[PDB]
Amino acid sequence: APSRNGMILKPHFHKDWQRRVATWFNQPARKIRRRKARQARARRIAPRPAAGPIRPIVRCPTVRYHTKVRAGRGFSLEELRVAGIHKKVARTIGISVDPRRRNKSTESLQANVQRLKEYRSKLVLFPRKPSAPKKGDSSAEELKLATQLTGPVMPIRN
Amino acid sequence: SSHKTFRIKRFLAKKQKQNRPIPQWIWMKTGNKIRYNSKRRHWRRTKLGL
Amino acid sequence: VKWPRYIRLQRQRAILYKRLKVPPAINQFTQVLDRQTATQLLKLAHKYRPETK
Amino acid sequence: GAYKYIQELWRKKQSDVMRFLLRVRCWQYRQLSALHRAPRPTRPDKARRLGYKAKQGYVIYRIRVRRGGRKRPVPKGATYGKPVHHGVNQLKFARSLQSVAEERAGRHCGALRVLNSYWVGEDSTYKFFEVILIDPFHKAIRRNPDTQWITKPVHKHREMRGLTSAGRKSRGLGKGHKFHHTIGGSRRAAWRRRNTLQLHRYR
Amino acid sequence: AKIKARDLRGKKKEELLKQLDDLKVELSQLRVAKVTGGAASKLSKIRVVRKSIARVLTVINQTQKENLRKFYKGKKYKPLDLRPKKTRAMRRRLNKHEESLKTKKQQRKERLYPLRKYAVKA
Amino acid sequence: KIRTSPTFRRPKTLRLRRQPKYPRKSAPRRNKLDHYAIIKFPLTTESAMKKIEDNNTLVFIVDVKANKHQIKQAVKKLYDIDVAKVNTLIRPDGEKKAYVRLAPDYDALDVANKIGII
Amino acid sequence: TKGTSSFGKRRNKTHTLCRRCGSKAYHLQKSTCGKCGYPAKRKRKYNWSAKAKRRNTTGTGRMRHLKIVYRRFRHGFREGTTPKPK
RNA sequence: CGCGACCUCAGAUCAGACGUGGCGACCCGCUGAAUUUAAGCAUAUUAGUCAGCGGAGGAAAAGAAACUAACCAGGAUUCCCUCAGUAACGGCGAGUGAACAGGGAAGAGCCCAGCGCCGAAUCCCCGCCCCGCGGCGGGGCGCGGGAAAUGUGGCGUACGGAAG
Ligand SMILES: [Mg+2]
Ligand SMILES: [Mg+2]
Ligand SMILES: [Mg+2]
Ligand SMILES: [Mg+2]
Ligand SMILES: [Mg+2]
Ligand SMILES: [Mg+2]
Ligand SMILES: [Mg+2]
Ligand SMILES: [Mg+2]
Ligand SMILES: [Mg+2]
Ligand SMILES: [Mg+2]
Ligand SMILES: [Mg+2]
Ligand SMILES: [Mg+2]
Ligand SMILES: [Mg+2]
Ligand SMILES: [Mg+2]
Ligand SMILES: [Mg+2]
Ligand SMILES: [Mg+2]
Ligand SMILES: [Mg+2]
Ligand SMILES: [Mg+2]
Ligand SMILES: [Mg+2]
Ligand SMILES: [Mg+2]
Ligand SMILES: [Mg+2]
Ligand SMILES: [Mg+2]
Ligand SMILES: [Mg+2]
Ligand SMILES: [Mg+2]
Ligand SMILES: [Zn+2]
Repeated sequence: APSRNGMILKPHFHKDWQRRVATWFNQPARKIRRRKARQARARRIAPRPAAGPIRPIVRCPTVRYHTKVRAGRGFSLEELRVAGIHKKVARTIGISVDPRRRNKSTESLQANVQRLKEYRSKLVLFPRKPSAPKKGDSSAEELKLATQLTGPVMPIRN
Repeated sequence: SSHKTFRIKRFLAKKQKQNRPIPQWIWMKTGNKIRYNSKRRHWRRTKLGL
Repeated sequence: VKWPRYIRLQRQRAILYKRLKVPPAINQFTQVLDRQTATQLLKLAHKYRPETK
Repeated sequence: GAYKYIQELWRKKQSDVMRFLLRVRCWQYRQLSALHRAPRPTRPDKARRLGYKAKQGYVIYRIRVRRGGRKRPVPKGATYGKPVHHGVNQLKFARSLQSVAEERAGRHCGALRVLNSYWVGEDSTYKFFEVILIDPFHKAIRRNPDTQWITKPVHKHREMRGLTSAGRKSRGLGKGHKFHHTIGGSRRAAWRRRNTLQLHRYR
Repeated sequence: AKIKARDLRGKKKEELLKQLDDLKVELSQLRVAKVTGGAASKLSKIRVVRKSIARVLTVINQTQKENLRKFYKGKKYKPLDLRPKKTRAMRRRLNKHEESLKTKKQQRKERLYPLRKYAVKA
Repeated sequence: KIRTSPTFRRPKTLRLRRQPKYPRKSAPRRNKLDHYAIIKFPLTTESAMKKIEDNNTLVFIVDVKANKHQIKQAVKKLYDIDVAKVNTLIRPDGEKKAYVRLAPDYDALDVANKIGII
Repeated sequence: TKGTSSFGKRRNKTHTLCRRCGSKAYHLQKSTCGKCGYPAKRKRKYNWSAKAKRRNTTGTGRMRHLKIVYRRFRHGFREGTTPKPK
């Protein structure tokens, strides 16, 4: 029995909805649990970047968003083989790889290769055994000046 | 029934010993609430199941 | 004799390979070289048996 | 290798060679009982594709499921209710006969664990299937690090949660635009995520 | 007098049974004294003798199995009593050896490509 | 071999006896129904003492898992006296009553003075 | 006749006390129980009566083993050791 | 006729292990109504809901594209905000109704069969010795027994791979 004037409307409450209701009273409990887990992970990987590995410049698809630039899944292996980083060693030293991504372009590939080289210039690789250094390795006086950075490694500006 | 089986006579033997009242020193205890045996059973009134 | 079911099953399978029109790709395994040739083949092949444990 | 030849051989099922073999095996398997142990696979290539390795502990059963649809198990007609639900005999079951064949042997051997299963023969009134099983407490698999995943207690009765290759295919499960109604874990997890109110604290 | 579990452990196997049946006899005589009408000095002692029976039988049943699981410990097949009775799922979890052992392809992968300790600059 | 009978039956095969590589239990279970905990106490009612005097017998309460042979061997081990016969019933409270009729050269009143009932 | 008169003819009992659930529902002619379903291996249990389940779920009786495993859990099922003597 | 292999198939109180049943709030597979709404009612709706059955774990399931897209392209799964009460479905009536994209939480990838190449290079069990043994394991010796060529292990799997 609708009254004089107003929207005629379709509330989706014809099902039994009170049995399936999600109350969010553990919202601050999860916002404490996540940051406790995050502090524990950031202590556990002790000099390593707290956000995780490095993730590439990508364009969005789908006409509404292609002007913008996101962080992607991982560095494409075509973008790795011309940066000189091996596809297995990248994930060890902290470079996210996905093999699924193609490279339609050349500008994006050169930007990601420049990004990988600018990253590889900045990592401080500790020796795999602390007493004896090796060739693919950083100097001893640079080891004391390492620290975890916060936020994403080389944050993507548009 | 004077032809009882052993488990039925076993059952009746326990339900007979449970019909004994409280011992009268129980209501001399400190933290006691029990005035009398309340789960008593008279053989006319309640017919025990079985 | 009322034989058990596995004996009757295998004997009736052996009879069905006689009844049914067997294709030549399976008929070709019936023709085996005779026992004067098989002993020659096995006396040659006994020379080159692989080593055991 | 011989497995490519016998794979392409078993692909030509309409041929006279494999037609003779299928009808002889179907006669034999129809004469024999409902759920018995085969000593070795009839399809040695297909068993190796699905996961079987000829080592101590993998056990192959061939079982027959009785072929046909599923009429509604109801007294005489008499499915009480509206004329939508008056269907009795042209109803079809949600899972497949191969999945039923997996779970019948998986229930008959509760100690063992159903790995996968395949097709051996058929006639008008039965399907036959060789379901291959793994004995999860044998030391030839509990000391093998790439098949000791099935010895873990998570994978008890894969055939009855529907986690095998032929039990999976009735869950509507997959990536795509064709499988929107199962994103989440299942078509029940999809339904449950969709038909709730996320009543937040603030709103 | 007051029998306790310390000094019973040094006694040998027949001496403990020779004390056991003596305590059995004393418990039976105290039951007869309970029925005929006896003093509270004995109807209190009727608990002491039962717990004395228990204190002796505990020492027999402990020393018997302390001998048995030292007899059976070098062997691969122990009886089900001597086997460790934790929960049923963890008596059939994979053990510390066969959970630890890795396939050699994964040994080559974690040999050639170990996770490195590193840090990046700001 | 000639098949005389037109039926086939299962041929009798060999089968070995249990030779286990470890016993299931570690040690045999202790006999909890022994000659002390099989006899709880003797009665001291007037219907039991009148039974003791003339009939030359003893009246005991035993637990309900005991045979008459077990009560006979138990009384002969405990009080080292021969037993003529044993009559058992189960009382309505649920525990077994035994009537140990003694040998005629053994009086019940003297062995009652021995065991403590008067 | 169907009432007070016909209530006299009842002497032969239908049920008896079962030997698994202990309740008096063991139907003598069917030889099966009404509350637990005795000769079936699985317990008779339906959740159209939560009030029939919570009469005997796990929290009802002795828990004479699960009580002990609830306090052996809180040391990680430490077994075979004894505490250090005096 | 016998003796011996193999193949199918029995028998055991044979040696050693494994499954059964319960709780079932959360999870998985199936079966699955009617009240109710449509101011009647039959399609729809309630609803893949209640009840029924099977199976678990500390989480389960899912999961590393036979994907989304149509862009200057993104890139396993799951969850949240949103798309959206939208596209759509529906006696187009009542009602029903997702996804892609974007922002976040988290983030991890991998392994066989096949094609091949290495003298089965592989695995299980029992016997003896040394160590440890209340998660039965490490080594040595067995002209000791089996499995396996009707294919075990090593390399190798779509990101290619092998050999020289
Ligand atoms: Mg109005
Ligand atoms: Mg009356
Ligand atoms: Mg309808
Ligand atoms: Mg899975
Ligand atoms: Mg399909
Ligand atoms: Mg009747
Ligand atoms: Mg049940
Ligand atoms: Mg045995
Ligand atoms: Mg169960
Ligand atoms: Mg209506
Ligand atoms: Mg109305
Ligand atoms: Mg109406
Ligand atoms: Mg529906
Ligand atoms: Mg339900
Ligand atoms: Mg559990
Ligand atoms: Mg899982
Ligand atoms: Mg892929
Ligand atoms: Mg997505
Ligand atoms: Mg209309
Ligand atoms: Mg709907
Ligand atoms: Mg999205
Ligand atoms: Mg983040
Ligand atoms: Mg491999
Ligand atoms: Mg191979
Ligand atoms: Zn019952």
